[PDB]
Amino acid sequence: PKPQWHPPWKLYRVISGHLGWVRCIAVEPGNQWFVTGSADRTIKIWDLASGKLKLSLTGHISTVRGVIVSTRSPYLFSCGEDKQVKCWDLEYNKVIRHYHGHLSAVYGLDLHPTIDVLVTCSRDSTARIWDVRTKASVHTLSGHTNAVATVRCQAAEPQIITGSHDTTIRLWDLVAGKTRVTLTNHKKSVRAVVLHPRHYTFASGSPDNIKQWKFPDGSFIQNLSGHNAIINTLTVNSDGVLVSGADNGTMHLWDWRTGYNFQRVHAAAVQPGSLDESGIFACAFDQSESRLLTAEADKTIKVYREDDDTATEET
RNA sequence: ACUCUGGUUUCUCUUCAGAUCGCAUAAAUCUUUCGCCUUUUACUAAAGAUUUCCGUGGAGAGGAACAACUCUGAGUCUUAACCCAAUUUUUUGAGCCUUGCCUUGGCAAGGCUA
Repeated sequence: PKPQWHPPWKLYRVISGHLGWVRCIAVEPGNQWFVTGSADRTIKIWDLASGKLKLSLTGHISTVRGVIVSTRSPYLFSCGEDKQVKCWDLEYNKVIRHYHGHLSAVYGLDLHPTIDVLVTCSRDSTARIWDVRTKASVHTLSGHTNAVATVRCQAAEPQIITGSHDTTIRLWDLVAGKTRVTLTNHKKSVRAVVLHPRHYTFASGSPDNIKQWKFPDGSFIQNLSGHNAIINTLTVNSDGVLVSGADNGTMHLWDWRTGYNFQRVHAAAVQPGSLDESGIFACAFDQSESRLLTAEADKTIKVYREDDDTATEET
């Protein structure tokens, strides 16, 4: 019945100036600074508090495909097209340590909320689990026929998952040095993954359809449908809305507990004359969900806020 | 002056040493700056953080070798020649009477002495 009065989401600010398409995005836990991985081979750091930037990081051999912010230490985990995934120490204005064992480019990375480990989605299809602070590794995650698109993990029951290009979303149980289950729900390769604040159901998406699965035991949740396009990313916020970024430039906001999405957002972020098909590669919800960082292939990061209006239509 | 207490070198194991410098203390890795450079290992020389070698120090525990050598804190740690006490204690002077209070017993006060 579309309950809980889904509020409309609108724009906040526009940002540009990057030398290449923005592959990844991340934010500080205290909303002090922001960072984005880009196609320009240099790790981008943008402080968005006033609309400003943060710092220009260099030394990545290729475009950074992912980054993470460690809660315990000021070390941002780095992952890029150079197959070298290196957590960076920012305390000295220089890196922490460079992880090894990835046979090909790392498509993703993640950090465990409790134990210290490094997760990676490696285009070799290998999802790297690493005991990290010791310079150690942990275990290698295999079984995906194609490359791993995404990676997610949690300190709860062995929820581990790696989105795979093979159309079967992978589920790993890491605790035993093992796996969890094979998810056949997605009919095509799933390029989207999300973790809802409800924490009950793991979220995922694919260009064919979006697959939400209620876990731990192998249960599912719901099949999100109605957005047909290549799905670049899926991000679930605390208000109950999950924005879905696409390579075509259509970001569809999601009402979830209502069973269907909260918006269909079609907007043109296109930069100056070079445009082509470039869409929004990634997006991030803020801590208070007052704005949404928009990272697009046009090298434009646009935060999104709302005008505080009544609206609340239905269909 | 009596008695109970009762010691030195070496070899291992387990902890601690972001230490007043572990006195004349070596080497490696990475983020960069630089040197020369035809690519690499080596390599020129500065910063920072990550470390290993030769060491080395403190505490506790387990051994042997001369150990019967000596230390130890205390415990009541029992001695006669000769000259001396006018500010501290063994050569050093107190008592009586009267009144009031207290159940008396007793206490307080004043006076008397030679």
